[PDB]
Amino acid sequence: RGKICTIGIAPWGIVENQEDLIGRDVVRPYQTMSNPMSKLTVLNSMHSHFILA
Amino acid sequence: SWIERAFYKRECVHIIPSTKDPHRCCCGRLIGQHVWSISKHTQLSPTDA
Amino acid sequence: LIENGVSMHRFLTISRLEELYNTRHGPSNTLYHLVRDVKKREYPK
Repeated sequence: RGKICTIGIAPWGIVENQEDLIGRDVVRPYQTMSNPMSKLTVLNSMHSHFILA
Repeated sequence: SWIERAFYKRECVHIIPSTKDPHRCCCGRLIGQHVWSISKHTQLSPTDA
Repeated sequence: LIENGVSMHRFLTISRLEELYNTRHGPSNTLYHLVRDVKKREYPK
């Protein structure tokens, strides 16, 4: 039943599809697909907060 | 608003040590695909992501 | 396919939802009866 606070702390220089990750305080569209071509890796979908830096 | 006028980020301009790739600067992207201070010379700027 | 993440945003185009309506296969639909009643009342083949 829970809604669990599961904050992950990532880098910004590693989050995949950084061009898809541009914008400021908008509810921003994320295709949750991970393309295996770029060595940059996505954020986990099942966590609830992210501290990419 | 209190989020927007607070947080800070960093960005790339420097003397371009080539090392491995001439296209790669110290940041590490392609030659036309670019857009601490020691050997990378990254600065401070406001966040955008 | 949505569990993989074929987003219903990006799949759906104007031409796509044309093709989804315009398809005449699969199971039965009463579309044929009703849309002919639509164009008969609206535009009196």
